[PDB]
Amino acid sequence: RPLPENEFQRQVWLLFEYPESSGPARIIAIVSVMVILISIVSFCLETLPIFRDENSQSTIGYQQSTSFTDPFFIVETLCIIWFSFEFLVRFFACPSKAGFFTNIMNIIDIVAIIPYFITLGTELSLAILRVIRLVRVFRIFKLSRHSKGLQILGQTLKASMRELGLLIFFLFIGVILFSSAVYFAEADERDSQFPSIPDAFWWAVVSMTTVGYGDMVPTTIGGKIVGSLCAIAGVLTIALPVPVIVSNFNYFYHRET
Amino acid sequence: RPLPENEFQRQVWLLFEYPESSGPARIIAIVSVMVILISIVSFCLETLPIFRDENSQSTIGYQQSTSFTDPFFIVETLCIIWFSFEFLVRFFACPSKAGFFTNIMNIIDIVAIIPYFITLGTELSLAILRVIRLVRVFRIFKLSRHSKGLQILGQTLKASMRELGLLIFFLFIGVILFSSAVYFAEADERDSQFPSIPDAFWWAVVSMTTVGYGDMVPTTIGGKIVGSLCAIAGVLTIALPVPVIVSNFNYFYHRET
Amino acid sequence: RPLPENEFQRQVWLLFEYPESSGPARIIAIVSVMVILISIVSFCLETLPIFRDENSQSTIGYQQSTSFTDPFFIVETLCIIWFSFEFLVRFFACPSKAGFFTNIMNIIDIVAIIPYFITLGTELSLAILRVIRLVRVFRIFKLSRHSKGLQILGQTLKASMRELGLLIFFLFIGVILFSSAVYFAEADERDSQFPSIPDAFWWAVVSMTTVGYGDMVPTTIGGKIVGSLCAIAGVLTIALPVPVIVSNFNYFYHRET
Amino acid sequence: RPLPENEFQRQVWLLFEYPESSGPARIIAIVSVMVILISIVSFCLETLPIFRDENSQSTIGYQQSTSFTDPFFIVETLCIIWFSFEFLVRFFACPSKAGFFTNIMNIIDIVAIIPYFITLGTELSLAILRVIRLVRVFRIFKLSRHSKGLQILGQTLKASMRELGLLIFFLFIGVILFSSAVYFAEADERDSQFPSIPDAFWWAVVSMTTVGYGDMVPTTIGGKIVGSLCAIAGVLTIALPVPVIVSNFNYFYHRET
Repeated sequence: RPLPENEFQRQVWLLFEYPESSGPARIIAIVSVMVILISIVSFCLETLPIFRDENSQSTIGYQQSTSFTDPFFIVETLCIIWFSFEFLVRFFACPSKAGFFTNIMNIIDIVAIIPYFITLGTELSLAILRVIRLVRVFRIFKLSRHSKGLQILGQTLKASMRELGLLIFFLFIGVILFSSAVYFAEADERDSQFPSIPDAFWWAVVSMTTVGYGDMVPTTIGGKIVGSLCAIAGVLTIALPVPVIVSNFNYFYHRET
Repeated sequence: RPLPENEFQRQVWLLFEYPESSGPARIIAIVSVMVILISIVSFCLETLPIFRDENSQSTIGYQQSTSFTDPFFIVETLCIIWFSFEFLVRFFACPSKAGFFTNIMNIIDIVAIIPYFITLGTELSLAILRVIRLVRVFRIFKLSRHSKGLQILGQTLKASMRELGLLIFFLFIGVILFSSAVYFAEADERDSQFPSIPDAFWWAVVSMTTVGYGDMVPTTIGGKIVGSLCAIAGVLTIALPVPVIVSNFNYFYHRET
Repeated sequence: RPLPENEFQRQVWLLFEYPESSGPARIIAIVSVMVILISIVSFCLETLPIFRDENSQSTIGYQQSTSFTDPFFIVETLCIIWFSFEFLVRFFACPSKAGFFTNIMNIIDIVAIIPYFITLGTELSLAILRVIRLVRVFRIFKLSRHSKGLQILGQTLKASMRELGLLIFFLFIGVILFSSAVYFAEADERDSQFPSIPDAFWWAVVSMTTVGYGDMVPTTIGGKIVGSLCAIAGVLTIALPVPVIVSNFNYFYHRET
Repeated sequence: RPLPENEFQRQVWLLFEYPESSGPARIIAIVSVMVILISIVSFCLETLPIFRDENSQSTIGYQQSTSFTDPFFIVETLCIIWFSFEFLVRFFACPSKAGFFTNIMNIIDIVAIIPYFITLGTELSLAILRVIRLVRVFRIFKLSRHSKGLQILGQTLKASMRELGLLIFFLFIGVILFSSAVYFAEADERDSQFPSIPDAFWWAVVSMTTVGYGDMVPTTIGGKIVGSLCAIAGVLTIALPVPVIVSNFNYFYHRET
């Protein structure tokens, strides 16, 4: 039960525990939010056809160079430097080092920083590279550190795991059912847009969610009846656990007041 | 209502009354769930153009043979064998089989095994083959034996028969009304995409459910006004009994907790 | 209310007003419902290209002949005869002829029976004919006499006129606003799909109701931003009075039970 | 606050502020509403190719001529004259000019009239003219002075700024997430319809709102999985703060009685 005796990490953590307490903490929070937003904007803009063409050493999406002529690389490195500085500052100033991984927002940053170390280690299947370049985008969720609403969203999704699982399960059941029905209904037609049941999965999903795309549509009377049933059942299926998820969100949203 | 008096039938009833009794029961349940999922995956994959096209012969979709060279047929036979074994095991314990079929879950399995007897009978008057090949898909509903959420869905649909019937009735009324209106609105146009009122039923259902496909759309001012009314009335009609169905689902969902 | 006191009209009123009173009344009600359904089916099937082509073919809308070889004409005449018989039978039991225009259910029947007989009478200044040809479809609402659910729908719409009018007003405001915005956003484009604001009304309606057709879509950045705002505002606008209308429907639906 | 004490401005204020006070006030209110509707109709009709071509008449929005012989320009000037007369009449009824920071009606009016003053100044370099022609559309919101329902809408939007901001934030997060996912999923295809992430923003918005256009759709298995997730998450995200906004609307709707 003895005190830590460091007298500096605890002081910094107490100072940065209430960002509204002092001006410098609010300035730092604003700088962090602006840097996150700048990183998001740069990430989105890097994929434009004007810049992407004029950028393994090619499948990784970036080429390391000392000169760093690409402005997008410079901005990415600057944002990575700021993120690393913030992570180290919070890691060296947390009084509860053993329970440092209790905050989810820290796990998000550690997950975002793992791929760089993994790449460095493995440098000395193929879907891993695609999924890792995909997982790069999730520095968006680092906005949950400053946004209270996104924290309420996270708590709602954590407390509504069973209901969301039921939603996914009901959608899956209905999708297979109606895809099978519409594939067999329009099976004896050469103009049919449903070559197979897995292909009809896409139509079943875009009809059950009532999105409606028109890329694949029924053409037979039986196919159209199955499509009508698919739309009705999709409404009836989505509407069941959404109220429970909404009640959870309302609870975690009004819990503050 | 005399008791069996055998002194062992009560023991079997007690043993089969508590599925959670032992670990081997959990293992058997897991094996059954995996077998159902494997059967669903195999059934969905059987229809891919890679296997079906590159193997009467088209009306049935499968050829029964003693050799059983097709891997999909092998998996189908294995799953059918497991289902038959489970059904026989659960049926060999019922003294009064006459009232045994009060549960819908056993009717689902007897329906899933109907295709075997139908094929046997027809091996030794056209809709029967297509309907049997389609009813082959309802082995999904045998997942309701293991899933509590799908049981709550079944209870909700049982207790919401009147409200679902009202939904269907209101949808039918609005569909005919607006299909007639949009057919007569765009009747004096040779470029119209509504050849007849039954052909406009498809547009009415995909607009009233607010799915929206674009394959058939109005082109005249009157047709567009009718389409606007169709969308508004479809929202207003779907939204009426969905809250009652949702209340029923919430009741049967919080009853278990 | 009070009984007629005539001692003979009351018997016929109880016979033709309460189907549950006696078996013959139930049979008559079933016959009436089936006749309405047959009339609806015949009306829908008459417009099919197989039959409509092979029927003053525009001013009257039907060919009168003594032989009446057309099955659709025979069915229409039989249904009209039955409707006229029912209307006369029920009108012979109404003492208050002056207050006959008070019940909306009888006004619906008289309006649905006006077209054919009034056209025949005037056969032996132009919009009236179109109005009559449109109103011929409205015998569907004669099912509200036998269906309690459609009566609850009618009561809900009658008691929710203000909120439904607010819904229409909000949709009109949003439609004009977003159609103007999307027309001016993509005004300086030759490939633009919005020639004018009234032409963009259709897109605004199908986006606000979140139906989504794709026949007319934005192509500019400003047009796409306006479309995003249109979809969001459409959800936010439809969702406001629908709960009130649903509360009214639930009240009038649980009032009977 | 305190009355002007002039004994004349009060009479005009009561005439032009309380339509229910007297018959002439109701007549004036009806005339104003009809004038706003006529102006809206004329503004919408001005953009039709029938009139706009047969009148730059598009960049400035008006035809400058000494004769001013066009009757439609006369109608527009008459509507502007009536609006100016109403504005002057109500401006002559404000006693305390120093208390400008207390009434929100004066702030709204001054903010709305500043662009009119800029237009007057510039009457006697490209985006300004387009934005002024677009801001001309906001006479639609002048109907809020007479409509109570649109006042309730305004109060609901003013009291639900936090929930609407959360809705926009969640939509933005999901849009960027799923646009990135669908761009990277369908990146290794020559026929891909997602050249870049900002281009996939439109698809993410029209899928998450469940509108569904079909102009740009996924074609790969990964793209289709991402689209399914996009639709589900869009429903789950839109449905969260809409109940709070609806509760606010219901509160401000029933607060009147």
